[PDB]
Amino acid sequence: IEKGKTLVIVNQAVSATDSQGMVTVFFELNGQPRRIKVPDR
Amino acid sequence: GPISKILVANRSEIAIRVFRAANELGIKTVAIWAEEDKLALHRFKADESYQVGRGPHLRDLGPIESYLSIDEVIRVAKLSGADAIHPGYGLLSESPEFVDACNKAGIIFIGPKADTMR
Amino acid sequence: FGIRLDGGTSYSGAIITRYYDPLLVKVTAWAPNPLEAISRMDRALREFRIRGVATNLTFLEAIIGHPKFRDNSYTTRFIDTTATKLLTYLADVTVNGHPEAKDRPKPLENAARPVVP
Amino acid sequence: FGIRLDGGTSYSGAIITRYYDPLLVKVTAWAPNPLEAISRMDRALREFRIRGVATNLTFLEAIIGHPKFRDNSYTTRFIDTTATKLLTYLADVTVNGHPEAKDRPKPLEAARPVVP
Amino acid sequence: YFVRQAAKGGIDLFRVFDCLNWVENMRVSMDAIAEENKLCEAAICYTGDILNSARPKYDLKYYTNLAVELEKAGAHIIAVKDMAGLLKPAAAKVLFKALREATGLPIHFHTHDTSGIAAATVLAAVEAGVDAVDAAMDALSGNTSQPCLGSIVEALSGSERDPGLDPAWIRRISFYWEAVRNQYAAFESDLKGPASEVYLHEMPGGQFTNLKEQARSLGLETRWHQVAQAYADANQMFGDIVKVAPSSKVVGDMALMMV
Amino acid sequence: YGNGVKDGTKQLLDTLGPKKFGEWMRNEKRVLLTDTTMRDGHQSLLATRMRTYDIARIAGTYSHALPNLLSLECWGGATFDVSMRFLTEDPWERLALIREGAPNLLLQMLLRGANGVGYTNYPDNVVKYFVRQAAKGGIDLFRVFDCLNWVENMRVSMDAIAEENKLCEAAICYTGDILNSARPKYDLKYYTNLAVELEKAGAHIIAVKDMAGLLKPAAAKVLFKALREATGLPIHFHTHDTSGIAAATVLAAVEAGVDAVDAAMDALSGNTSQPCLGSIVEALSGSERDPGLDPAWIRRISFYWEAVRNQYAAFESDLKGPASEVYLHEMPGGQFTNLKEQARSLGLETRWHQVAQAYADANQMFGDIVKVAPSSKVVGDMALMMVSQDLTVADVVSPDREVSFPESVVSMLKGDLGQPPSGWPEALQKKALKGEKPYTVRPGSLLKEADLDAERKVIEKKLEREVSDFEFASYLMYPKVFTDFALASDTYGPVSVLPTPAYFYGLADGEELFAD
Ligand SMILES: [Cl-]
Ligand SMILES: [Mg+2]
Ligand SMILES: [Zn+2]
Ligand SMILES: [Zn+2]
Repeated sequence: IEKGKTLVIVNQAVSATDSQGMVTVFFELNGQPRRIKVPDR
Repeated sequence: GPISKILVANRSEIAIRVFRAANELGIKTVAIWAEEDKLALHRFKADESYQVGRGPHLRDLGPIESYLSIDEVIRVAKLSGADAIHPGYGLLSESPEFVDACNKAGIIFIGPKADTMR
Repeated sequence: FGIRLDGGTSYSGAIITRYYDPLLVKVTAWAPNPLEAISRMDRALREFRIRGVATNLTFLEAIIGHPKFRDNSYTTRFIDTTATKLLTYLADVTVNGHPEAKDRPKPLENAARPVVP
Repeated sequence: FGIRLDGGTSYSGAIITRYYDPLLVKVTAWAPNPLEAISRMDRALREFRIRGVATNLTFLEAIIGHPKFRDNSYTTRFIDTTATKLLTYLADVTVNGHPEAKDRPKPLEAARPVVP
Repeated sequence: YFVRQAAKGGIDLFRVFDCLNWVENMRVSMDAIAEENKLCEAAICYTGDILNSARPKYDLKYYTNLAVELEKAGAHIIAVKDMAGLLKPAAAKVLFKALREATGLPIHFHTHDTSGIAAATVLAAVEAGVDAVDAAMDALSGNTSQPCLGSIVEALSGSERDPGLDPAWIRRISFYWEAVRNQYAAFESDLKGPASEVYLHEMPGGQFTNLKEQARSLGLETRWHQVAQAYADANQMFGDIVKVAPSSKVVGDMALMMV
Repeated sequence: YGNGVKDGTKQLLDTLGPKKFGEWMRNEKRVLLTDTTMRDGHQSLLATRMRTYDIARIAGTYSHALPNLLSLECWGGATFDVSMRFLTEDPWERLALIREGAPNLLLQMLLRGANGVGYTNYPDNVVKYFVRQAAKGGIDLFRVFDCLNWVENMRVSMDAIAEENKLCEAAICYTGDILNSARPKYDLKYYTNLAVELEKAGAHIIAVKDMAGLLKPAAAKVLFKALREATGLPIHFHTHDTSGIAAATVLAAVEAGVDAVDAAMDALSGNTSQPCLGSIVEALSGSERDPGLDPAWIRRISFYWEAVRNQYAAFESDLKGPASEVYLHEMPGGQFTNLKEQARSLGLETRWHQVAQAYADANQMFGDIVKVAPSSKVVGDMALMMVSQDLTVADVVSPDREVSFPESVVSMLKGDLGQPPSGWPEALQKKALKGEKPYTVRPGSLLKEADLDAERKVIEKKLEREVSDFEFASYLMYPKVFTDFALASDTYGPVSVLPTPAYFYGLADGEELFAD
């Protein structure tokens, strides 16, 4: 992301698409938990 | 000057025990891993974790023999810049060979002194 | 040491339903001090790893890392009156594909990443 | 209440290879008294769900209920000297059918009987 | 404004061309380049065949004249932009001799290997004294791209005009590119090699593939044999014009339409 | 899309005979052209999988549209056993069909002296018998080569071809760089001497077989001048476009005086195939040595191939265009396809770059040898394993390292491919061959002459019917492969008659098919 400064990213899982039609991707990001919300087109 | 960074010259829970006692105090952690220990959580539950055993500096070293190799320990205590080696138990915890390389590098063995080991 | 967990519903395979109180796992910290309780509760909460559903661990650490709370200057109106972009892409494209690659040939399964000489 | 856990080496889908100590968790039960300690420990020990790989929980639940541990009459030689089927059938018939019915009249496509 | 920023940004050599070879349409840019104190390579687009008496609009005088005009307009370098890879080795023998007699400027030759004989033309061109040439790394060369850098270099190795490039390093880089290119499996054309028919239609390397995956989009997939001729015809109907982005395009739309 | 067929080099050969035909080639101003589309083209790009059905149908167009062609290379090489083994079809029937389609052109086969179509080594009388049937079958121009360039191992074949009153084109295999003082073993005298010896051996024509496309243009200029000063016979040049500069070399050669050149129709040219025929003709067009081939027709035919080639999607390789690595490894074009897809099938798809370096090294370790089918194979195998076993060359020749050398290596080192002029490297072979004893004479000359009447009897009893001289010829070359085709034929009728899509894929639902 910079000349530093590496992001270690893992794809942990993905969920069934909900209502509002939003998917949730579960990442590991430098050994921490994050979840991101995306629609499924 | 304080001990700001801890290596756990061990694996398993007992590593995981120490990361915690340490963590709650604001103390940063450090792990170590074999090749066949590439999946062990403690390496991920560390603040940072470098390999031991494998690689162009070794042929490789057998899973446990690597968690024992004091060539490797120092090489990794240094590479992170960590200043106290908590040997935990079992594996290496009561050797002077492990308190002579820790004294070859100048690091602090969280236990009794070197010749208390013999 | 010092942590208790009232478990019950949370595991791998678990099915979480919007009919009921949203209680995944109740946590209780113990310390011989009320300022190590806070780090013994901070620590466990930061150690959790739940995949599939979101949680309020970020908000749960947030209150116990907060200056008003950590020393007892707090009331019952306390709460009422109180990279990512890059993971968004990744997430979006992992779920939906990129439009320029979506319906065309994919690379061999099975292919060595380029190494700079 | 009163169960300390020191584990974290084990979880759903994890791999346990054979090169090290195969310690899964460390169950630690405390009690107000020494005996409410064992039933607390025996309750945890039981409550547990582990599958994919074999366990000593049924060796541990045989150690803590034996009257020699209960009252402190053990020495260092206490030890050394003392549904699928259903899913199968279903699938089997789901796939090949029952020979007594597979070649005859089927019921309408149907009120499950209801007991009054 | 754009040439300014481009020069600020890091461009040193600007190859500037015009899609109907119209010098009038090149001055604003050439002036700009020169004002930024950078290199102005004014390209002449090649088309037709100087040795074909039967198509005389594009004869040799046509190029040498444009070379002289372009010098007058302040070129530092003249480029022959052979965008459809139509120049042929015998013509290269002639063209580069002529131009180097017509101007004292350096000559830069850029071509495409659609015919699958571009390397031949490059080597003839070099024999005739051309000052610089373009080639692509191996991993990305041949077909509608440039001729093979590695192979051109090897062929000149130890001759009086040896470019002295390390062919070990060329291989090393080329292997890397080969890896990169595997990633782009998505954007590969279905063109399998040489096509001499480039000499019938003259569709540029950029746009010979695009057009074929226009020609199928439109259901004449069994027909890029008449489209071939239509492009050739439409070109002539327009007065036989220079076909490079975006002129090329125009001709294509017509050829498609006529079929 | 005419009228009857203009007489061609076929009529010319029948009237002059092979010897005076060659002097005609020598005397002709225009360069002569062999199209390789029907043999080498699809050998090099499509794994020789092109079918009679697609190939027979274009004979008559060739016949009417391009009557100035010197020859159609359309038989021999891998096509003999591939047709039978993989396409379920008689190569004699293929040859017959092209013969009746193009009664005016020469028909050309690649023949490997020692072995003909040769999966192995055959008594002289079997090589003799084979050439006789090939001449009966329709062949006029035999390009004969020897994988070590050992003239001695070509005398039998040459004599047979001559005996049958057909063209003997003896080929010199090109390797190395004649202009590279560094690698002195394959210099100019090497080739010129060879030319002269091939002339004494009775060749009507000398070919230069640049199997890996290694000739560079500057050398084509030197070499072809030299050869034509060295022998009065006509010179024919064959090459592959793996460097993506063979077209230059061809053009260089033409200027240099060369008498004939190979190329492939555009749709099956380039890469490991020959340089593009359409484009070489266009470059020559209007020059003193203009071949006079109608480029409109070249295009038409090319387009037909292009269509034909789309049918064989499954045999397309992952190769993406010009590769100057060819100068480093030297893998022939007809063996750059099979090998890197054999290396996939082995679990070595990511490490084919390393392979190349050892295949280069190997060559040097065997003593820098000509590498064309089958020497080429034998060489592949060494790098294959120097990587599979992660071994280097002092490691391959290591008293304390048990290498299980491939059969092919065992075999070549023993004598079955013949002798390179330097012989074989003692130590490697001493270790390679494991107590088994080597020889140094012509493998042909040690073999008991085949009891033809007996051997015929074996096969006839086996099919339970009489066989034709042709079919019998096939059996001598490939007993097992022929046996099987014979029986697969008895079951399936003449599947050669099926359109390619039906042959590889049968029929869709409701789909209708005319089949003759
Ligand atoms: Cl066989
Ligand atoms: Mg001649
Ligand atoms: Zn271009
Ligand atoms: Zn060949």
